[PDB]
Amino acid sequence: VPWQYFTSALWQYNVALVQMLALCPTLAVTTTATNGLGMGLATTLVLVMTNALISSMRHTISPEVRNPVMIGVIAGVVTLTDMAMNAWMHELYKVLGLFIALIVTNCAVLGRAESFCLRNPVIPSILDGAGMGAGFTAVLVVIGGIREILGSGTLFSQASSLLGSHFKWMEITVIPDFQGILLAILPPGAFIVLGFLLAAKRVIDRKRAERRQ
Amino acid sequence: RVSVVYADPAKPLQLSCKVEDGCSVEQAIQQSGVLRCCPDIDLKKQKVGVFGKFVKLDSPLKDGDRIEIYQ
Amino acid sequence: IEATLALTVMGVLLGCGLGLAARKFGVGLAEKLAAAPMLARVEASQCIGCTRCYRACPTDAIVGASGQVHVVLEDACTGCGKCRDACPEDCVLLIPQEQTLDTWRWDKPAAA
Amino acid sequence: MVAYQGLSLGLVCAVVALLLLTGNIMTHGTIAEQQMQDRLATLREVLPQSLYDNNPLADSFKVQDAELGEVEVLPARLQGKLTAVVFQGRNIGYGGPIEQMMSVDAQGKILGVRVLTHKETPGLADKIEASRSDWIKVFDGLSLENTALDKWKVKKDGGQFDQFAGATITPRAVVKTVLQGLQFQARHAEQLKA
Amino acid sequence: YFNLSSIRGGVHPAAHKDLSAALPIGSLPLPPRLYLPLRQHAGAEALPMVAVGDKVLKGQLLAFPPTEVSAPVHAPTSGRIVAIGPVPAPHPSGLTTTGIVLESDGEDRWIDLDVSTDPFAEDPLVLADRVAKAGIVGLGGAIFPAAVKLKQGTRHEIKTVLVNGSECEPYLTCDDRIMRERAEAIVDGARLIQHILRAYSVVIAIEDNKPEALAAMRAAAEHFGAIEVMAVPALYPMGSAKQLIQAVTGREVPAGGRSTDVGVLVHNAGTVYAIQQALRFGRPLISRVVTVSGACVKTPQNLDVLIGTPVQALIDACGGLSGDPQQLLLGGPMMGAVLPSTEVPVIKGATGLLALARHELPNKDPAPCIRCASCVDACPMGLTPLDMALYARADDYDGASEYGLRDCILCGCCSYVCPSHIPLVHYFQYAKGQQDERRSAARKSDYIKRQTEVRAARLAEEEAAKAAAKAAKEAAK
Amino acid sequence: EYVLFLLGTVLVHNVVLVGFLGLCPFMGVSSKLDPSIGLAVATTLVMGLGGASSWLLEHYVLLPLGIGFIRILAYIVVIAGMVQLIEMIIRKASPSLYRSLGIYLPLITTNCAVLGVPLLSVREGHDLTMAVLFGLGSGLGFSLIMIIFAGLRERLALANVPAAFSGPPIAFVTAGLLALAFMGFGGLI
Amino acid sequence: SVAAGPFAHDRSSVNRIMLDVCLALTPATLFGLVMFGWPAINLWLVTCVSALAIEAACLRLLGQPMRRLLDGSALLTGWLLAISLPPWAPWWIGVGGSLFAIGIGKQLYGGIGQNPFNPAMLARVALLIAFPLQMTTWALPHPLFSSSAPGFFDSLAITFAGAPSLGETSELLLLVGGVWLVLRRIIHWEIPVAILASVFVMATLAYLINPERYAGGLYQLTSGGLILCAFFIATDPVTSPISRVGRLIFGVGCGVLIYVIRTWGSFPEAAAFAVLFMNALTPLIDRYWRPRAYGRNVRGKPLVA
Ligand SMILES: CCCCCCCCCCCCCCCCCCCC(=O)O[C@H](COC(=O)CCCCCCCCCCCCCC)COP(=O)(O)OCCN
Ligand SMILES: CCCCCCCCCCCCCCCCCCCC(=O)O[C@H](COC(=O)CCCCCCCCCCCCCC)COP(=O)(O)OCCN
Ligand SMILES: CCCCCCCCCCCCO[C@@H]1O[C@H](CO)[C@@H](O[C@H]2O[C@H](CO)[C@@H](O)[C@H](O)[C@H]2O)[C@H](O)[C@H]1O
Ligand SMILES: CCCCCCCCCCCCO[C@@H]1O[C@H](CO)[C@@H](O[C@H]2O[C@H](CO)[C@@H](O)[C@H](O)[C@H]2O)[C@H](O)[C@H]1O
Ligand SMILES: CCCCCCCCCCCCO[C@@H]1O[C@H](CO)[C@@H](O[C@H]2O[C@H](CO)[C@@H](O)[C@H](O)[C@H]2O)[C@H](O)[C@H]1O
Ligand SMILES: CCCCCCCCCCCCO[C@@H]1O[C@H](CO)[C@@H](O[C@H]2O[C@H](CO)[C@@H](O)[C@H](O)[C@H]2O)[C@H](O)[C@H]1O
Ligand SMILES: CCCCCCCCCCCCO[C@@H]1O[C@H](CO)[C@@H](O[C@H]2O[C@H](CO)[C@@H](O)[C@H](O)[C@H]2O)[C@H](O)[C@H]1O
Ligand SMILES: CCCCCCCCCCCCO[C@@H]1O[C@H](CO)[C@@H](O[C@H]2O[C@H](CO)[C@@H](O)[C@H](O)[C@H]2O)[C@H](O)[C@H]1O
Ligand SMILES: CCCCCCCCCCCCO[C@@H]1O[C@H](CO)[C@@H](O[C@H]2O[C@H](CO)[C@@H](O)[C@H](O)[C@H]2O)[C@H](O)[C@H]1O
Ligand SMILES: Cc1cc2nc3c(=O)[nH]c(=O)nc-3n(C[C@H](O)[C@H](O)[C@H](O)COP(=O)(O)O)c2cc1C
Ligand SMILES: Cc1cc2nc3c(=O)[nH]c(=O)nc-3n(C[C@H](O)[C@H](O)[C@H](O)CO)c2cc1C
Ligand code: SF4
Ligand code: SF4
Ligand code: SF4
Ligand code: SF4
Ligand code: FES
Repeated sequence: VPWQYFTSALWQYNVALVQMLALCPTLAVTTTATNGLGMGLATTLVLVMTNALISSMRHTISPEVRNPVMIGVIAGVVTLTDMAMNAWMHELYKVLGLFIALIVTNCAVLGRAESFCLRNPVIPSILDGAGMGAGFTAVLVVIGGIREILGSGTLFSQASSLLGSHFKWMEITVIPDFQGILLAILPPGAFIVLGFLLAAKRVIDRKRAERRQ
Repeated sequence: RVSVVYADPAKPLQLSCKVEDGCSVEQAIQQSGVLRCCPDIDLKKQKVGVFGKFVKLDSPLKDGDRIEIYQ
Repeated sequence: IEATLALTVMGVLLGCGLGLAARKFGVGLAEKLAAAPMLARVEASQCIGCTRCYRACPTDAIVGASGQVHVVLEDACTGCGKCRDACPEDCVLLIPQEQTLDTWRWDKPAAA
Repeated sequence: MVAYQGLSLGLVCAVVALLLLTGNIMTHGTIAEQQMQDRLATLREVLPQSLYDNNPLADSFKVQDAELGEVEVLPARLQGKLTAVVFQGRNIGYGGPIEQMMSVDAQGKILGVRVLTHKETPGLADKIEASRSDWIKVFDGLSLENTALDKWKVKKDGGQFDQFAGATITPRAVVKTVLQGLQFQARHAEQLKA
Repeated sequence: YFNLSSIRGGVHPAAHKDLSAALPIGSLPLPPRLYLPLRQHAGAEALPMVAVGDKVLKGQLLAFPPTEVSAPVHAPTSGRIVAIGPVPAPHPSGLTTTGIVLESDGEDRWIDLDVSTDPFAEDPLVLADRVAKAGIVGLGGAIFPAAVKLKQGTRHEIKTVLVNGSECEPYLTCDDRIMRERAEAIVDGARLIQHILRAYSVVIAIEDNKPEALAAMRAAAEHFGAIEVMAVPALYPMGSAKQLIQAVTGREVPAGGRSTDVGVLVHNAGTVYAIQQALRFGRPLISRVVTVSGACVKTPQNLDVLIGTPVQALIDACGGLSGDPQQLLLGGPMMGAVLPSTEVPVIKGATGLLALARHELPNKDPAPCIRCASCVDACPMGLTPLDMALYARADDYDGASEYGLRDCILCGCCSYVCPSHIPLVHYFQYAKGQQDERRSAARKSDYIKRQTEVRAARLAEEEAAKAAAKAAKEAAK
Repeated sequence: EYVLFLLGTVLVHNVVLVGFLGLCPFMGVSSKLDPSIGLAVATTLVMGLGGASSWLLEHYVLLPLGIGFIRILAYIVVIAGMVQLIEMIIRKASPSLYRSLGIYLPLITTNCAVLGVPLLSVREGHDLTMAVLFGLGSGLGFSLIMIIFAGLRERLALANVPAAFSGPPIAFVTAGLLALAFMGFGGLI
Repeated sequence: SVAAGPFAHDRSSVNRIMLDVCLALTPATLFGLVMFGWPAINLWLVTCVSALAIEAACLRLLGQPMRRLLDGSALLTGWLLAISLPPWAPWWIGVGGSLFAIGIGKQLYGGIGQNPFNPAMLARVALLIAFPLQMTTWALPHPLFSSSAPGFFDSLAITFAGAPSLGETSELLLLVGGVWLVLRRIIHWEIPVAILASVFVMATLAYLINPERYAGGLYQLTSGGLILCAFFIATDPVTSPISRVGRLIFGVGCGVLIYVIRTWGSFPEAAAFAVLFMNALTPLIDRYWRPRAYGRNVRGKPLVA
């Protein structure tokens, strides 16, 4: 079934939890959960588009010039994405900054472009790209929620200004009247949260294996 | 430079001793000292071979051989 | 637009460089690129001296020949099994290595 | 074949380059108008429409001094007479450089100071923003004649401007650049003072 | 000379030497049966010459050496042989070994020894072979045959013969009493060794906690010229060869090299006395001097013990076990082996029979290493024992060998000064045992491959030769 | 002076701990010390070379033609056309030199920082020499932090880390404490 | 199973070492608690008890024996953290500091002997970064029974809830305790000698170069806890080199970083950052500066004679 690639792409192989890839935007833009949601959505869209293009052009690639071709067919596409978000999603564009343009070297994306889409049809490539984009989005949302709850108290914030006013129902405040721990927003607060998340993932993997046995 | 093996099932003995070139079984066994360690060894009734082929008492042997005494 | 000229010049020259240099011969998969003993046994009555044990033994383990000589092995056995099937009476009685003083070592401490 | 292992790379490169000019001809105008209305919305924050009659973003100056270097002073002329000048200031804070704007009149009175960009510590020094605190509106009636150069400091250094709890810098940077901008307006008269 | 000291490490344990070095050297009544193990040395194991039921005399050669690096085993008393079989061994394992059982008749008749005439006249090879046919084994713990050591000494040039009289272990006082009572024989043996190995002087060295031994050695050796008596300080790793060489001469023995490269030879005082007895009188090595000590012994003493005497008779001679023996070692407390029982015999390498009670034994509860670097400050070879312990505990023996496991002498200075009480020497012995097992397996595989290659080559050559011979025969038919 | 700028790029403005550039390969290779040394020297040389080629391409081709928005493509294409070239040459070349530099080829060519450094260099308008020194400063900073982290992880490999934390979680926590230690250098240069 | 030697010991123990370090610390701690008053006493007790309880919880979670609590390794971390804190600090600062040290800095790495960083200085750095307002409001001395210090319940309201020749006599007791620690062979003199010598040399040459800018470094030379950091903090055995040249490199670099971050940095609390940087730099110094063996040269080849 094509749908099992999508289901395998969330948890059994995750880009930031299993294969240890795309850690730059994982630890860089995660101070707010809406920022992680927007970056994950943009990464998912770019991954789906470039996976479709690479799998469409799969029987045209020279073997020893294989890198600067696909990098090229990544790069302009990402530039088009940048030239979307500088025109209509400019509020999200100022928040991410460099890393929305820095998707052409998001390893997970190039690792997916080289390993998967060079030998499989268009539909499995699109499904696997969407699945690993969704897994990256879920990881970013979880880490952003943990860090922003620790650092300011509130869950998903400035959703109207960033992701549109229609998402205003996502604003929820937990721990009211809280100044917040300033270290969690800072760069040392991201590595520790990712390490604890990896340890928790290993713990529930062992517990699920023990439940199945 | 030869070796000597006594093939007793109770205690298999192996020694390595140096000989003059052109030696026979008799002088190699006498110089080797197998007789004094096992006084129950008879050189004329019990059987002597080299590498598994039956050998007479006065025959020459070359380098690397293994005199084996047994039943 | 003349941007096409510069872009294909950069492209064809880098590609041509790869093509000429080819004459001189994932991220995860490149990282890995970067980073019981047995002993035979012959008894005292079961072997009648058929010498097939010595006949099929590449190691010089069994010593002796001819008949009713009670051929016996040495420490040069490996348990390869060439002498089991060779002998018709099936006296080769391969057993493992028994613990003695010279094969005694020290044990690891349990836990800290 | 080296030949095509090359050409190939070539056409890819170019197809990606022609795809990148049509996108500009749709989007460049739609980006530029957003940038200039962002500048206009920043301009309306410090000054109202009553003080100026001509368009402020049409006769921008370029004045060279000895400390700031080049400035981008925008005038506010009612009928051929200078009434206010709006310009920008750079200063290093704690987390990096800070861009803030001042809108000082023809007589030296500050009509408003607003911070465009800064890098500081959340929850600790965001009070420079006018959407959270009133502190940045302390510069609304002062000038260079009713405040000599002893009170243009924070209260930690012996001035009259309050400092946030847990910090003397970011107010030091803001008050220092406000003082330096007033001194800059005092230095080149007539064209920026009148 | 002019002793450099330094040592770059060392500890000062409680000597406990005052409680046994008061009484003179006692004697033993003849026990009924002796167990002589056939391997009391290093190298290969000697083969028996006598059979069951034979009558032997005191000094008969019971077993003979099969190769060069071995030593014959002599009969300690006259009697009848009853077994050539399994005997208990002085090992912590408790396993048995090949050995003779001698039933002592009690008459104690000496054999017609081959005495010498004018031993300061002959060439050194005859004296070395006379030492070889005596069973001299180097009574210092290393149990290396003194004939092989002297023969290797005669090849090079020796500028100093070193007498290792600095008995450094706690609770042991055998060397003190033989240097007090047999000083003239030790000096004569040192002069005999100086005649064997053409050298300059003997530099007989005693620790400073033996003033009576120093006075007796100085009084015995004052008319002889080149003989020198030296007072080394009181350190635990001072009696070691590589450490006393550095303490006296000032130079270091190169790693993986013998002491003869520095032009020096090291001999224990009991070994020098045995060499003197063997050369002057022809008597083989049949008895030695051991120390019975500990708080669990009624009268601690130094006794002249025939080789193969059971431990229980040695304990029963020294009053008896006055209490419950928590540990019963064979040697000093820093190199002792837990004896399994009291039917264990006394080998030539047995130095003491300490019976340590509860209050002399430290209580230990291991803890993780706090990296206090007290092991580096006490290791005599300047190694890093903590890194050896982390690499050996993680089964990375090849990694541990780089940090100094090749140079470890198992001296025990590590676990003596360890705040978190860690069995460091146990880790080193375990790693060395695993490395020795791997080396033995590799050597067996290489030998067995050479053997099968040689057998296949000769079988193919014989078959081809006989095929060509039978082909030539039928052509002429 | 150039020395203070170099020290500020190495310590005050490190490319990993305060810059968040290059963490994937840096989290993957740093289990062992020798591939970390080889990776460090390869990325230092090629980031200096990439900064030089990026500055030349921007100030000699891109800016005089007036087109700028096609930077995040030309840069990486030239960098790709650099990197593989050298490494594929060093596949044959001296066979001894493909024991320390060439084995580490495809990690470095993306690495996010060989493109992160020229864009930040373009943002502040450096000259040729200033951009080259910026590239070698970022390379030295990445090299130093990778050697330090590789030594720390090799020490932690033989330790008694719990089984739910041994491996990459203890590496992430150790890197967080390392960045917490490196925060003292803020405001120095 | 058989027992292995050696069968002797010098009666050393880890518990004796940490209790002797606390005994050396106690003269300065008493004069600190007397001169700041009851809130310092409450903060010290809260920090020490919280560190001990979190050590007990982390030992219960990991399955380690509870006797590992009795060596004093957690009480020493709590003691050094509590004397490194601002005196009239709230209780959650001390509890969060003990939780960040015992826990993340020590017990998450396995326990005692396995951590790569100094726990107390990690906690102090994390408290300074996370809570900058509470950790930079330094109170003034208010001596016990001096009719101007607050009472018992007022000091309770100061520490819990939210109600709003002195310096030289404290460093002398720390100097006496550190000297006594050297004389008992518990710490090695290389790290304090190198730290003080390098700081004094750099400060005095900066004074002789620039007398109107850098003259404020000689008079207030031991400011920021240089004596305490030199003697009790940088001499941590687990996170320091085991050699002599390594300890000299550690001390010289620690003093260099202390002076650089103190003078030209943005932090006056430079000691913890310097110590943390050189605990990071420690394993390379350990691996590249091993002591010479017996009969071998520095390169590791056998000697020739
Ligand atoms: C206002 C409140 C402020 C709170 C934050 C304060 C600042 C941070 C303080 C963190 C303090 C952590 C203290 C404990 C650290 C761990 C101590 C060792 C525990 C341990 O190793 O147990 C092992 C791991 O546990 C497991 O297997 C399960 C691990 C599950 C981890 C789940 C993490 C979820 C995400 C957390 C993010 C927030 C924390 C990081 C900021 C399992 O033991 P074993 O299996 O070896 O032995 C089995 C029996 N023999
Ligand atoms: C502040 C401005 C005004 C002052 C201007 C000067 C500023 C400070 C200058 C400091 C200079 C540091 C270097 C001095 C030379 C070395 C002195 C130490 C000598 C030494 O190695 O002795 C150790 C003990 O000393 C120790 O324990 C010494 C440790 C370091 C102490 C530093 C201060 C020296 C005074 C010490 C006494 C203080 C008393 C206070 C009432 C070892 O001896 P060991 O017995 O451990 O050897 C057993 C080893 N196998
Ligand atoms: C590993 C050892 C590191 C050795 C480091 C050697 C370089 C450090 C010493 C020389 C420091 C020069 O740094 C000098 O000092 C001040 C601190 O007052 C720095 O910093 C100051 O100004 C800058 C910008 O205005 C801002 O960061 C801030 O306002 C302030 O901290 C300046 O950039 C420089 O003028
Ligand atoms: C909380 C209980 C323990 C408190 C007492 C600690 C005793 C041991 C001292 C260790 C070092 C403390 O660190 C030392 O303390 C003094 C006195 O507060 C600090 O000094 C601080 O307060 C004093 C008095 O307001 C001022 O000089 C200044 O505000 C600040 O420097 C210094 O930064 C440092 O030199
Ligand atoms: C071993 C016991 C547990 C120790 C650890 C827990 C400490 C608990 C501290 C609780 C603090 C509550 O906070 C503090 O309470 C005290 C009394 O306790 C109040 O004190 C008030 O009541 C007390 C009597 O109860 C009066 O004597 C006092 O004059 C008045 O101020 C303070 O105004 C308040 O600030
Ligand atoms: C491991 C050791 C941990 C030590 C932890 C001790 C924590 C003590 C603080 C408890 C939290 C706040 O506890 C308390 O709350 C109450 C109201 O809720 C307020 O206090 C109020 O009630 C207390 C009774 O408890 C009265 O004595 C006091 O006069 C009044 O002000 C203060 O805010 C604070 O004193
Ligand atoms: C540092 C790394 C480890 C972190 C571990 C967790 C640290 C311990 C918990 C930190 C709690 C943070 O929450 C902390 O709550 C206290 C409660 O008095 C708030 O304190 C607030 O209330 C009090 C009393 O009403 C006021 O006097 C005070 O001015 C105000 O700040 C702090 O501003 C906030 O920072
Ligand atoms: C390991 C060895 C020890 C290294 C320790 C480092 C100590 C500090 C380094 C030297 C720093 C001194 O800092 C230096 O002070 C001098 C004072 O002459 C200043 O010099 C300034 O004033 C002097 C007059 O006083 C002028 O002549 C000069 O042209 C001007 O630059 C420098 O601008 C500043 O760089
Ligand atoms: C081994 C360690 C080596 C340490 C480094 C040695 C090299 C140091 C050279 C830098 C010398 C200091 O050079 C200069 O000194 C002046 C005093 O005149 C200090 O003064 C500075 O402070 C402020 C910030 O507080 C700056 O905004 C300002 O530009 C300047 O006045 C700065 O620190 C530095 O700009
Ligand atoms: C750890 C260690 C401890 C030693 N202890 C002693 C000792 O107590 N007494 C002694 O005479 N030699 C001691 N030695 C030295 C050897 O045991 C022996 O004297 C030397 O190597 C050869 O001397 P021999 O030929 O007399 O056996 C020790 C050596 C080592 C390595
Ligand atoms: C001399 C000495 C100094 C110590 N200094 C510290 C210190 O500064 N911080 C700390 O948390 N523990 C310190 N300890 C305690 C011990 O080193 C700590 O438990 C290690 O971190 C063990 O993980 C010290 C112990 C000794 C013996
Ligand atoms: S082949 Fe078998 S039966 Fe025949 S002699 Fe050999 S062992 Fe005995
Ligand atoms: S098992 Fe193989 S090696 Fe062993 S004795 Fe038999 S034939 Fe020889
Ligand atoms: S046992 Fe080895 S490492 Fe330990 S002190 Fe003795 S020689 Fe040094
Ligand atoms: S003596 Fe023990 S605690 Fe100290 S360094 Fe050696 S092994 Fe570690
Ligand atoms: S290096 Fe940034 S995503 Fe891999």
